[PDB]
Amino acid sequence: VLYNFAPFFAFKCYGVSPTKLNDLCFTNVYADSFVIRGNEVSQIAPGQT
Amino acid sequence: VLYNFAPFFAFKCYGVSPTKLNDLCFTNVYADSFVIRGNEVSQIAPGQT
Amino acid sequence: NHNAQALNTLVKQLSSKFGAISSVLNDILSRLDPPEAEVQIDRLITGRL
Ligand SMILES: *[C@@H]1O[C@H](CO)[C@@H](O)[C@H](O)[C@H]1NC(C)=O
Ligand SMILES: *[C@@H]1O[C@H](CO)[C@@H](O)[C@H](O)[C@H]1NC(C)=O
Repeated sequence: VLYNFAPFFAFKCYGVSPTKLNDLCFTNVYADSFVIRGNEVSQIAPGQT
Repeated sequence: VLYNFAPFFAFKCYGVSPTKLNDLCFTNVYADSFVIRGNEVSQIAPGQT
Repeated sequence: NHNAQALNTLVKQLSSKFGAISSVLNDILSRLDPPEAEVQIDRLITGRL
């Protein structure tokens, strides 16, 4: 249902595949929300500077 | 500062990572500029026809 | 001579890229971000092993 809340094109999932997210259990989930600009979207990823 | 001059979304770097570009020295750099259309942007890459 | 030649061959094997961008770990670490660099380091590790 996350696709119904925001008009984003696709997930960018690391260590897991989005289509499998409904088959798993997690101890806790954290949703971190903010606003950046287009150039900086690539910096939201492991190993970025 | 290249992100401030043009509204491009991201680099497409081959043989190097953009975030490391500030940690390196190069003997010479070449900037080749032109205009193509959207279909042909994928042809600006090694091994393309 | 056989033992010395075996050791010399083992030493000279360190100059092989094994499909990586470079045969030097420091160059790989400097030119790439951690996630991409892990792949090249894995290739070198497999070759040397
Ligand atoms: C967002 O919440 C408002 C009320 O807070 C509601 O009227 C609106 O329909 C909601 N939109 C979506 C896409 O859920
Ligand atoms: C481009 O150069 C012009 C003058 O040649 C200047 O007025 C303008 O601010 C510059 N724009 C950028 C984004 O550097």
